[PDB]
Amino acid sequence: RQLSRKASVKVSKTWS
Amino acid sequence: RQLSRKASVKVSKTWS
Amino acid sequence: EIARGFERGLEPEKIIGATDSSGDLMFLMKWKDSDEADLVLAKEANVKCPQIVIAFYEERLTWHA
Amino acid sequence: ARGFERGLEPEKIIGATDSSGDLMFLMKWKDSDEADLVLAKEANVKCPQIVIAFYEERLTWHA
Amino acid sequence: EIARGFERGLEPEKIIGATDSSGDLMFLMKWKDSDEADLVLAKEANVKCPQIVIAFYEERLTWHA
Amino acid sequence: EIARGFERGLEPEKIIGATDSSGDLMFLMKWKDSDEADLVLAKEANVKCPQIVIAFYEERLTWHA
Ligand SMILES: *C(=O)c1ccc2c(c1)C(=O)OC21c2ccc(O)cc2Oc2cc(O)ccc21
Ligand SMILES: *C(=O)c1ccc2c(c1)C(=O)OC21c2ccc(O)cc2Oc2cc(O)ccc21
Repeated sequence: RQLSRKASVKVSKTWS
Repeated sequence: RQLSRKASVKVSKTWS
Repeated sequence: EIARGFERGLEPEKIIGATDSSGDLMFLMKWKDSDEADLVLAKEANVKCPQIVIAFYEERLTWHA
Repeated sequence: ARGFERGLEPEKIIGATDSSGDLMFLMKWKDSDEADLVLAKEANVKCPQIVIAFYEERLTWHA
Repeated sequence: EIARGFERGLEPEKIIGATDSSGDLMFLMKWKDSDEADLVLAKEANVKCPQIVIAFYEERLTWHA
Repeated sequence: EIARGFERGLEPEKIIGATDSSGDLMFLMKWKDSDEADLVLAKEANVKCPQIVIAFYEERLTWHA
């Protein structure tokens, strides 16, 4: 029930 | 019609 | 409209798919001794054929890390 | 004197595991705070609506 | 015939949620001076309101190792 | 010595990573028909090539477990 659930953009610190 | 896809129930043992 | 869903009065055989695209969860229900499947509201299927829904989910178990 | 045998009304399932060799639910019971495990097949028969509630939330569609 | 969507023709304010449960990713788009929010295909919002999409992502970004 | 950055005048191909390290957000931009990638300010990439920016964030959107 992913809507109504906060979404994250997962970004790497080292590389891509 | 497109929602006719995999349909998995996600279950984890991370408790215990 | 005229002849849809559970009203067709057949006994449900198995759930062949599911979708929440409307806004409520629905199962694509295949019925016994028919070969055109239609949609039912999950709330209804949960109360009317509880073992079919439990059986539907049981096949689809996945394990997360 | 454990398990489903205590005769409490089940409240909700909080996790599941088959590592015992059978599918098991962690059942929280109404008006008790010691939760224990139940056999999945038994829960299906005794509290199908609790099981549905547990599975229903975890539904996803994969590629 | 009631076809509310990106076609509702109102101006977008911000993206308030997102879901890809159907095979395609969709944003729950909030419109200006309306309180009916609906889904739009992401590929359209990417092309029609690119800064609204980018604004949604920049808030919500996190770092993994 | 300013002879580098967006001034390199190449067409942006894709974003390789991002960092809050200099205190401001920057994308490591790979340029088309070259394999020397350098850093670009985020606020410029949003305005100059928003489709490259959006593609980078989109590939990384999640709801977890
Ligand atoms: C929405 O219906 C839904 C269903 C299942 C899961 C989510 C949303 C979610 O974000 O977490 C999921 C979940 C729930 C319970 C559990 O025990 C494990 C998981 O694992 C999981 C894994 C992935 O990749 C996505 C979602 C979920
Ligand atoms: C494909 O599986 C599929 C599933 C659900 C729906 C469609 C395609 C579609 O365009 O109509 C959806 C649907 C189906 C049954 C029903 O009773 C209602 C709806 O409502 C609906 C609403 C929106 O916004 C999109 C899709 C569907």
